[PDB]
Amino acid sequence: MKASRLYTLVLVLQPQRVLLGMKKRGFGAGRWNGFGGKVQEGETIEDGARRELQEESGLTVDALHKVGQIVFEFVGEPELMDVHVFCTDSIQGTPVESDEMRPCWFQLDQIPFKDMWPDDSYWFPLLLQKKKFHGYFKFQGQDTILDYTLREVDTV
Ligand SMILES: Nc1[nH]c(=O)nc2c1ncn2[C@H]1C[C@H](O)[C@@H](COP(=O)(O)OP(=O)(O)OP(=O)(O)O)O1
Ligand code: NA
Ligand code: NA
Repeated sequence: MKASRLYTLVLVLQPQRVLLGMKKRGFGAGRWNGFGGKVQEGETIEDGARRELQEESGLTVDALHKVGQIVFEFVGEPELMDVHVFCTDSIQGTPVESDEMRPCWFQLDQIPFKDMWPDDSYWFPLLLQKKKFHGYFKFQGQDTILDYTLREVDTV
């Protein structure tokens, strides 16, 4: 069995658009993603997701709703990424560009799947339908899925 590290991912999803962030620097630059990062000691997962949304995008929110959980496994990495996925309830403020991330709105008929993590093509349609999900994806590198599971659930 493997150890897992906790991460968050937040989708700012409105009726006609979604906010994504383009990673600007380092390895993995050029891909659009939700907002999030590692959970820290002592905070709840939801509070970590709110904190990461603010640090990464400048947006604050009073509350999130949990919509999914996805485990990522990468060839050559023994540690699993356990990603807890949330959708915003309502947002305050404007998103802000940083040196690491550029936020941008996309209409929901222009979701930029080819420039997102490949797994998003599978689970983000469920998120758009207001369904909840559990997933697992094993990657070779950044682009190639070797194995995956995806299941709609009634409780995350
Ligand atoms: N396959 C994938 N599909 C996806 O949609 N999001 C993914 C993904 N793999 C990783 N992510 C997201 C999860 C999380 O929001 C982020 C990874 O977190 P990071 O390692 O950037 O966290 P931190 O910024 O806290 O890390 P530090 O560099 O230690 O500060 O990318
Ligand atoms: Na962090
Ligand atoms: Na991050």
